[PDB]
Amino acid sequence: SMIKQRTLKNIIRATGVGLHSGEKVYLTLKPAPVDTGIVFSRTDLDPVVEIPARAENVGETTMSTTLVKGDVKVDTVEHLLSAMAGLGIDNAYVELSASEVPIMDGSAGPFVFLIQSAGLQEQEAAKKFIRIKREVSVEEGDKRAVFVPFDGFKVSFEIDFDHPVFQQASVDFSSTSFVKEVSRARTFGFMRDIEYLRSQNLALGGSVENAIVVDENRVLNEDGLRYEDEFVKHKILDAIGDLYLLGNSLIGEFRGFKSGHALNNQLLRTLIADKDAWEVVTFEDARTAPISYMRP
Ligand SMILES: Cc1ccc(C#Cc2ccc(C(=O)NC[C@H]3C[C@@H](NC(=O)[C@@H]4C[C@H](F)CN4)CN3C(=O)C(C)C)cc2)cc1
Ligand SMILES: [Zn+2]
Repeated sequence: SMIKQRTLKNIIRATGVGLHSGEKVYLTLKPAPVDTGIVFSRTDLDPVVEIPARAENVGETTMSTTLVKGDVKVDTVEHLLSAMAGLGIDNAYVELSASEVPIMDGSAGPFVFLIQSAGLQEQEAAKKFIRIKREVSVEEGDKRAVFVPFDGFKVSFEIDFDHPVFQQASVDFSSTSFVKEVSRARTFGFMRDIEYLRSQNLALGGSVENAIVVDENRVLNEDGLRYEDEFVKHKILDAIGDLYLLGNSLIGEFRGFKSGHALNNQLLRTLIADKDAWEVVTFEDARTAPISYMRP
């Protein structure tokens, strides 16, 4: 009845564009051995450069989560890391032909469909969990990010934009479906920012195909929103991706108050350093565990 590690049953290939780069990228997810973790490969480079998707390799947090090793980056990892967190994937190689993970439709939805179509493989090794034992809070200005002990996994988030088109949601993932209620929540941008962002080489691949485009009053996307609270649900999607840089699924609660990649990563570093606040645990019997995973 032991909760076991999971990899992919089959290879997944996808094609898309970097939100930021506007570059066409070829993506391949490969099964990986027990205790590998999630490892990105820049296969376009000779030799190939691999970066474990871990907090210590986070270099940039400016309008995406960026893994860095010397002069080499992988931009915008948080949506795919979100899908792999959501579906309980411990071990995978992520091959990219370019520096940015493809944006797809702007959500984790295409990533979860492609993975679940390929299926997952249970492996003969206990799944390791990070359990929160003490409260860990970081703040900078009016922003705030907290880990709280919780016998399960749950994410609360609040944003506070002053904009007509608005901002609080809480999700317990032993009670709520990641696939149905979170994975389809798209990234969003404001018309005002897109002009400025175009300048400082950003949003080069952005469109209504991969983002909720907002002017001063309205969503411009013809078909509108997938959820009434899509904006704050996408912040939760991002936080789940960032949390996974821990390298093991969490047993605790996350609370974001206007937090983002920068302050999320501040929290990860503080938590990792305060070893009184967390422990690695396994579950030899799934039936008594606080969390549970869909059939593989
Ligand atoms: C013709 C055309 C149409 C559309 C576009 C575009 C675009 C676009 C521009 C900027 C952004 C953008 O960074 N939004 C950030 C938003 C959403 C959310 N972050 C994420 O989703 C992260 C970062 C990446 F988005 C992926 N995970 C939080 N967030 C903000 O706080 C901004 C308001 C500053 C997102 C999309 C360009 C041209
Ligand atoms: Zn996002």
